[PDB]
Amino acid sequence: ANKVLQLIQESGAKWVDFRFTDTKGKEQHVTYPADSIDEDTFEDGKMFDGSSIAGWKGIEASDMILRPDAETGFIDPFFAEPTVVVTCDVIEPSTGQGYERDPRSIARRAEEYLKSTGIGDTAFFGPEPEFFVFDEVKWDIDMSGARHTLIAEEAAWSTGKDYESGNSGHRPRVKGGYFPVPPVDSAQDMRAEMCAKIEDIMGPGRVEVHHHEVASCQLEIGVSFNTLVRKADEVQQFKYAVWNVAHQYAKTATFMPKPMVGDNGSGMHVHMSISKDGKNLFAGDEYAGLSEMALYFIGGIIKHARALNAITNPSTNSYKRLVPHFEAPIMLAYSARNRSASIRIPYVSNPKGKRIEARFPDPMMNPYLGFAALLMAGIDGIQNKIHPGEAADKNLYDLPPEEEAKIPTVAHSLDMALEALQADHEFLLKGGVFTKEMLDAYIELKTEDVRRLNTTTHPVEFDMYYSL
Amino acid sequence: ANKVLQLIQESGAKWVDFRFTDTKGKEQHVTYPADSIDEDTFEDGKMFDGSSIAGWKGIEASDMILRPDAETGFIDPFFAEPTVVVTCDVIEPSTGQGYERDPRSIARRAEEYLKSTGIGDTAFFGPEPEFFVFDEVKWDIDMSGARHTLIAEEAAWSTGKDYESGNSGHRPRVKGGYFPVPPVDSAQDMRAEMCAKIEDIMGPGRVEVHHHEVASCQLEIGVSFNTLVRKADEVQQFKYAVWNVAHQYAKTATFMPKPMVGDNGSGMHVHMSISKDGKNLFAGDEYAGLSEMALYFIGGIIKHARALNAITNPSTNSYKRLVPHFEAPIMLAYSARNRSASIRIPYVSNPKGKRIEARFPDPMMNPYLGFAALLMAGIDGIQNKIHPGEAADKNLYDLPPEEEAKIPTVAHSLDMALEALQADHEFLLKGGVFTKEMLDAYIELKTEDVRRLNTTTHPVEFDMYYSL
Amino acid sequence: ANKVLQLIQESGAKWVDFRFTDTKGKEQHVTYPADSIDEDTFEDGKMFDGSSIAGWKGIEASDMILRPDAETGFIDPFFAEPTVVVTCDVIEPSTGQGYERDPRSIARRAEEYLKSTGIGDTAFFGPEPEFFVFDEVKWDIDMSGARHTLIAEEAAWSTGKDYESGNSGHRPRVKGGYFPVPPVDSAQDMRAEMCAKIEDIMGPGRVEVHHHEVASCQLEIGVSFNTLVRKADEVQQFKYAVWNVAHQYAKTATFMPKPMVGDNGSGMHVHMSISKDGKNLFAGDEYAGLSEMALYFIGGIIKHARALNAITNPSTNSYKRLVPHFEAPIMLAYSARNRSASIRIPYVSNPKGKRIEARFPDPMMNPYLGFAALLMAGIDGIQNKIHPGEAADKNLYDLPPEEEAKIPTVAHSLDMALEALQADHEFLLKGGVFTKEMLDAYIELKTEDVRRLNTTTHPVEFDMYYSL
Ligand SMILES: [Mg+2]
Ligand SMILES: [Mg+2]
Ligand SMILES: [Mg+2]
Ligand SMILES: [Mg+2]
Repeated sequence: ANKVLQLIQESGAKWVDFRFTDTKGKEQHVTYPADSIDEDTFEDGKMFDGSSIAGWKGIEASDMILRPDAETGFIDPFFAEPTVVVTCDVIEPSTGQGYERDPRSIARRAEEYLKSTGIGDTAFFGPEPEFFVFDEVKWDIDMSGARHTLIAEEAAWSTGKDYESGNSGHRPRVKGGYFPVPPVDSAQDMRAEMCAKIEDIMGPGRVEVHHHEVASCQLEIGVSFNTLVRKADEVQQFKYAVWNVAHQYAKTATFMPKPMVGDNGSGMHVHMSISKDGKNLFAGDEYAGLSEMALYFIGGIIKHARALNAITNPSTNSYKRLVPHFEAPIMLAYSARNRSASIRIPYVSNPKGKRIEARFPDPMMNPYLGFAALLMAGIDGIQNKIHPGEAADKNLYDLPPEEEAKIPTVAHSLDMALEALQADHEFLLKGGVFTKEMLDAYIELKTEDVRRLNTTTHPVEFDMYYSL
Repeated sequence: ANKVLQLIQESGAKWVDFRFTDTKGKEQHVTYPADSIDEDTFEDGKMFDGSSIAGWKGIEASDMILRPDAETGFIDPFFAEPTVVVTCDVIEPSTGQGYERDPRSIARRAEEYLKSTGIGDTAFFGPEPEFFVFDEVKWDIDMSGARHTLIAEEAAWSTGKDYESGNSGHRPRVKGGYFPVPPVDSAQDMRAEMCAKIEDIMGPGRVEVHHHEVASCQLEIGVSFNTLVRKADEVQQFKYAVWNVAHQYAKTATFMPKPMVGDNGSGMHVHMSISKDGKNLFAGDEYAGLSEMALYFIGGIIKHARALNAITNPSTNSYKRLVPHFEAPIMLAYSARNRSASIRIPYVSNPKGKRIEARFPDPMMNPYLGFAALLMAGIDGIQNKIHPGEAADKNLYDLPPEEEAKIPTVAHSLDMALEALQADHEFLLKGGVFTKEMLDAYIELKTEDVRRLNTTTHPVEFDMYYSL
Repeated sequence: ANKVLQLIQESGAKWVDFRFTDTKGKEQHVTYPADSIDEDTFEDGKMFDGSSIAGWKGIEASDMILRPDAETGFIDPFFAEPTVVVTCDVIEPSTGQGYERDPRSIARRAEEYLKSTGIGDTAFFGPEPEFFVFDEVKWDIDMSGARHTLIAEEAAWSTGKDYESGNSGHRPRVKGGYFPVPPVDSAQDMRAEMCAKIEDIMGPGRVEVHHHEVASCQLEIGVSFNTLVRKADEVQQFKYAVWNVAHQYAKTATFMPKPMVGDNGSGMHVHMSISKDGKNLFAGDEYAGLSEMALYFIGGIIKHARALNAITNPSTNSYKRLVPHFEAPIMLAYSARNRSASIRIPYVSNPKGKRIEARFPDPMMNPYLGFAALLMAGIDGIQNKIHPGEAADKNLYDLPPEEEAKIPTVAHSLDMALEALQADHEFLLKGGVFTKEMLDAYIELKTEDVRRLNTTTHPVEFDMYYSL
């Protein structure tokens, strides 16, 4: 590979880390010496067993090392070691979505199923994943019970706790960590290092902004928008960076939504634009400078949202975030200037950008699978000229004139989201981007997560039911 | 020795560590000054007493310092010190096996026997030994009772445990921990160091891959295939490297199978090939690119498997791995695409280097004895044109269509495996590779292991029987 | 029931504790009001569910309350509560062994089959169950490992231990503690109370002797022989008494064999006699006052012993006691004055008390199932005139003629015993005493015990295999 192989030469690296992504959206890695890696290897690939997506088949799939980009020197590890975050998973014959389905290939499929539709040359995604960093996190589940504890200095409740260096008393109050200065912020240099590591990985520029999110211990770093299968890869790399930098500060990072109860959850707003021969088609004048194309994109999403939630909100925990609150994207509507609207139109102040922002996804979403599903739903909108309705700007979450009551909402539970997907999977199967078998599997696999939650008695049930 | 003696000169080493292997397969060492090491030493050798090898009278035996491939530089000890990882153990009257039997000699024989039978000039072995690394391990047995505890940060059950740097929460789930990214992985750097040490010992290349195995705390490093004897020497060196690198990380490594219950045990798959005049004899068109030769090799293994188990699975603990879980390759048959198959045929993109994999051996095998046993049984197959029967491509396990009931299995216990060996030792005695006296000794010595287990009450015998 | 119902009247008891035994030989109980209990109850019985074994379509089975030999006025509980130590379990269709098979019924069956063959009117059992009493006992099995710890002041390894009232220094040495006087022997007083409670339960006399057994903390109380079924009921009652009296000393009792390794295990010798017209059939002038009948009884037992072991030694732990040692009745032969002999002929002085003693059974034996199986095997001997061979009181294992290898031994493992039973169940099936279905179930149930042991890594495996 021009990128990879040359990088190997320049780095004098002895080790090459093949990284791919599982159905649940967890990056995985296997490490090879540089000696085995040739240009032909990008074609031929390196083969391996299937133990996460598949089973029974005794599957001996191949890791077709993908080449352009994602050729990043492993910033954290000691020995010079580039990564190939680009490892599409191919069956032995039919060079295709390996195991049940390789997300990256599903996303590649969707890449083609946009030019093929002749709607657009490229699609651009700009996710805003939120994370929490804690000092330490502990949990256990037995017959004895279930228990989980968050530990952090910056935690709102840490006033009154004893510390080695002493307690500064300077910490964010609940919900009140929106940008206060460093005495209380107690991050900054960490975020900076995170940013520096990102730049090592993806490239120069790319990192837009770093700020403290509302909840105690909650941070946001902004990464530039990119095409799918690029941005998707970069999401995984972002996660990696923040995890490891935190670890170097003896702290732990989690992209889970609502880890903390009674403060803000972590959400992954997804900015979206479509381009054709380098013109953003979302530009127009229909709503606040939106093309009918964009309006159709919207509203396809609204139609298929509940089903989309399985993919965009694929964790039981996601629905802890999706509760009746303001700044909670629960209500399926669109408005540039309304919170609680599931969709927002960010003020581009210039027709060039014209993104649309979907606030309902959380970082638990498999980037590949998630971005793809949004597109499929989006284009179903355009194809079937699905009207997004009229933009509700006036009321976030307030009185019911029957209307807001009548307004559709996002899914209440993963259970429900999976039932939704069962009903409405057609748009995905378009272009053969999503095979039914994959969807079947996915749903069953995710159901085990649901099973866990539903089976395991919750501490709160003691509170409600113990003495009845 | 051109290698050794020259290395001594080049290293400016003051000491040479002579290493051999005991019956039980544990490398042993004695250290002599380099001044004592001349060319004549290689012929004459150095004298020493008899322990473990069951010497017992006629005690003074000799260490024929051999020449290993780049006789390891210290790679761990203080002074610069070469080790001659190879030191064939030679009897006072004559030259060959000492006391009951030197494994290395047994392996030297059988190298010859292949050529003697004229079926091939060279035999190729490529083991995949799995190991665990724990932070710490404790056990004790008294009259009071019998107790063992595994301690590790990366252990899946360590969520909720207290640590100095504080609990990261980032650790493998049970059976998960197949290739997650480093926050969870933890052992990247350590595996890398292990690899580096291996290369110090066995020189460049030689290291195929490093990944995290399924079980929490379980790691795999891939080492290149080699001839019998050489590969056996390299197995010992691999074990040594991983042990010591772990020790430098203040951790402990064990090659025992199933130390941890209810997650994967550690197994040593053995890739095997026969070559004659530098051509892969296993390549053909009989089954999935297999020569009749290979098919016959397979048959013999299958026939003698239970007896083979005494050598390939020579620990009571081995049989904790070899269980009805369809994961455990207990069923004696062959297929490229079947997990339950004791023997698997790996997909080779090119017919050169066609091999067969025996998944049933575990790292407790004394590689010398055992590479040997595989060959002897293999060639008995070829010699008697033993047909392996049909390949079980269809089904690993179903609602028992009888069939699976009728399917042959490996052995249930070391006890049984030793009984098996007693009955079926003939193939081994061919070539005089294995003396009866050696087998008789082996059996008795390993019986003491069985005695221990069967004599000592086990904690579970309290679970089941205490209140009865 | 004359006795039960009257007892209820006399006691002014408000409660009746209906007790039966499971396949595994553990007393079970349900407690019902005395108002619920009429004469009709003894005919009709009370219904209950089956989760114990033989999960059916549904297990509506009936507890035929069975007026015992002295239904116990009870002794431990506060409110006066008679127990009907007997409750045969009866199937709704018909009235026989419910579920797989009620042991008590199976035992009654064997009582009848004796008379059916006309060999004898009555069969007599006198078991000598040995137990340990410890101050406290702990164990746990996790992924972390396996542990178990025995704790007692009297334990021989407590010589150096710290005590509240201060260490006396006066305790049994290992194996010593065969009848030292009370300063060392902690159990006078406790054994006495145990005896007193037994008399409460089984009425006056009945208790023959109380002494300290060899091993530290090991005690023996002697209870008079009785008929099959009666004695099996009394076994259960004896266990109950000693358990609960110990609990009143804040201590714990276990009838498990070999709880403590490297001192004596706990064994249940079964003295056996047959009568017809109130005349001892065993008395004669064959050998040490034995009738040919008795000699034939012996033969059958010896013939079927390995299969008998499934019943007489039904715990994996049993084989910790049945280990090649002196004082360990592993050898299948008979003598008056020779140990090592599985069967012994006790010195009666006056015949009519002529018995045979089988020393190989342990207290894990289901008394009902055990007594039964011994009879069936015994009478198969008589029926087929199976010759016991020569009495081996010549010499112990002191002289191995190498024919000692050929000398038959009891089973080495529960696993083996179950394989034995599979092969040799015919004697049991005679008279329809034992259903095939019951035996088939039994075998499978006990296999789970074997599975446990074989699956769970033992502390000692760490000792042997960890650092290899
Ligand atoms: Mg934000
Ligand atoms: Mg935002
Ligand atoms: Mg006794
Ligand atoms: Mg006795």
